Amino acid sequence: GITGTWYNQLGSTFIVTAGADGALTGTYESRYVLTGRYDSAPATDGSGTALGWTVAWKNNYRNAHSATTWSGQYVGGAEARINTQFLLTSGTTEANAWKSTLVGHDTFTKV
Amino acid sequence: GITGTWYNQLGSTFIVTAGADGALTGTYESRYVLTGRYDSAPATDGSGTALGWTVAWKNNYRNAHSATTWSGQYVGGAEARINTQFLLTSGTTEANAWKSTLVGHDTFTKV
Amino acid sequence: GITGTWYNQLGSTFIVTAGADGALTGTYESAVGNAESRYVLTGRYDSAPATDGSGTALGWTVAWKNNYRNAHSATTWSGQYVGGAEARINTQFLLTSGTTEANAWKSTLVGHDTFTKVK
Amino acid sequence: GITGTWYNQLGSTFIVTAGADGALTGTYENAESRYVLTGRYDSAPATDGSGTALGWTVAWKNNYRNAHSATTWSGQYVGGAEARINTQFLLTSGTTEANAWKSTLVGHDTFTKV
Repeated sequence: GITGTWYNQLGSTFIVTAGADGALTGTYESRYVLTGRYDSAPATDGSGTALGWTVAWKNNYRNAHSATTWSGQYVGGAEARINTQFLLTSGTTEANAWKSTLVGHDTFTKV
Repeated sequence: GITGTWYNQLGSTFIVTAGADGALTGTYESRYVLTGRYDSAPATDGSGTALGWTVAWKNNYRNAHSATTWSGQYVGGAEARINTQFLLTSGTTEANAWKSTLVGHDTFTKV
Repeated sequence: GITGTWYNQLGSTFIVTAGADGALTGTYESAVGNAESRYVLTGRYDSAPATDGSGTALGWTVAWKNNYRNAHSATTWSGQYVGGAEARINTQFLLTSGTTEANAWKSTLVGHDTFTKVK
Repeated sequence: GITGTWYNQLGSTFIVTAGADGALTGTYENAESRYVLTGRYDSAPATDGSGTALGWTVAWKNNYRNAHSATTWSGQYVGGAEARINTQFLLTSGTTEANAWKSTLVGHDTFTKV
């Protein structure tokens, strides 16, 4: 139930393919390459499915010298969702290294 | 460069290949598949190179039902360093989700 | 505006007073974790925030020791108050447990809490 | 072992007093660089060699300056010769709703008696 199109509440879109080898591949909409990993054999006791992915914010058109990683879980059901916390790291000089990383969270629905 | 064998303070071992257009692939070590991305065209001003990667903690011997993502930057220097912050998420029930995610930091060197 | 009784989405209660010195004092009751009854909190807040529609930065700490139990840990919430039709305090938290050096790598939990004046 | 003066490696200092029941009060630092702190610590920690859980907050406003922000530090004290306080922090800035997603920085810092 992870494969498909997911939306957060701020207009972002990601299209992911969940591989039988536990790979997560896809696109984060401009448009960037996404890549990560998920638990391909989760428990069936009500627990969600742990997963994570990364996007580096460079494509053919632009480059923000930064990258975001999302760490969370997939919860299936009537209203399937992916609940995440993220770290967004920017390339800084070592003087500014303490202020390099933002932390936040985001929920995705199949909306 | 980024490509190489890296070690953290706790003795972990991280083997990466940095690809031509932003891919990170390799193994984390009990050896697990990692995947990520990096800024393939960083600043020329002394800024570091932003990157991130994910490991899902299942292999052909163990499954902890959890995933860790690392977000950081590569600093090229006399000692080349990769400085990160990580999020380790565990599959929980949604009543336990509040204690699902650990946060910490890690520094890798080629030594 | 911050002074009042606040509840999170889990049923916990946050009774606080915002003083004029930027101080925050009060009591926290958690609905989850190793805890029971009330614990003391203290923190700080921006007593003169920007006029441009931004919110009010604040933070506080609870050490989870009271007369009923000791979880050997503390939590800090960091966030901002947003005054509006639906007044709300949005935070992120760090919960640190005392550990030995060996497991300090797993001493800290991070999550996010939203508080509202209506339960 | 907590009461006193602590230093990080980026040229910052805090002076704390740890009161008998888990209170922490002090200053984070010239006058224009001085700010008030307050937090709590576990006043009856385990004797198993585990550290002492603590946390504190500084809002970045004093009599001269206002950064419209607050940092909370969450961590543990470890006694001994190299007495250390190991923390992770969260630094939140007041933003607009639109930019709340970029309001909070996360990082780590270590404090020593020397």
